[PDB]
Amino acid sequence: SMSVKKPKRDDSKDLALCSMILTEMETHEDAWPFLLPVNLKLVPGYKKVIKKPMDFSTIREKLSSGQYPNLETFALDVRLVFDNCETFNEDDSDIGRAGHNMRKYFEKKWTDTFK
Repeated sequence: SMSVKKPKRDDSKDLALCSMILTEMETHEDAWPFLLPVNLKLVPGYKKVIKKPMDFSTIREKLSSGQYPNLETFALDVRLVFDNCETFNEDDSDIGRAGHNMRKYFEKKWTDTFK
């Protein structure tokens, strides 16, 4: 509350460390469905169904231009990429499996870097 604060967690390396995580997600062999925005002209149903499209290149641009206020808003966009994937793709598909694999890979790196 006013003039009553928990001890200050060092957040000075968060930007660099989110960048490293994102680099590792970008270079994973199963990243290919997620590297670029879904083409809304060429994929029937995507525009109407997925209210907030997100992909790795859009996260990279937001990160590089100071559009993440803190590490949690960064995690929320990464998770959105996988939530969107699950909304649109069957579990038993190459893309559906890719999204599950990448979500796992992310959540471990997130826990190990920050928890």
